[PDB]
Amino acid sequence: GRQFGHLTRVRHVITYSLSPFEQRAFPHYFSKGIPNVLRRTRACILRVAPPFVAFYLVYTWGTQEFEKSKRKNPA
Amino acid sequence: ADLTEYLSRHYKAPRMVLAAAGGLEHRQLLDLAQKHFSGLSGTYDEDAVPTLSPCRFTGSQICHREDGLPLAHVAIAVEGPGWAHPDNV
Repeated sequence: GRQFGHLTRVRHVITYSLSPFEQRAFPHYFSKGIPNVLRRTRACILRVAPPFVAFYLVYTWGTQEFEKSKRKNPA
Repeated sequence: ADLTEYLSRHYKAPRMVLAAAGGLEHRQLLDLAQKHFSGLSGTYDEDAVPTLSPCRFTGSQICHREDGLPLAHVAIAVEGPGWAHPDNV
């Protein structure tokens, strides 16, 4: 039930925009793009990766332990 | 010095027009023009005199958002042709 012209109050803010036909869709796509993804990765790796390596270690150990347990030796 | 440089470069005889309308003969308008304007570009026709160059129109938006003002102003335009063009009519 929310409409433009009724959302909120904003004062003293200028927005400059260009037409889509004046500008490139892929402005500096690799030159600026790659540096950004690396920066985004660095920012989040310590938050995202360590639970999944913790999954990976419990996976690797668990599969190994199950394999070894269904072998005998001195009996 | 900025101001006199502007005056020197721009207020030059081939670039200005003495216009009149009303109860006058053209002859006396011409007479007064030689009387009072003739010391302007008799040998002052010199320096880079002064080409305009085309202006690139864009296609773009400027939005000064001020909700403290009680009415919105909006102006919208496509690129027109210059003074010369028959398309104006």
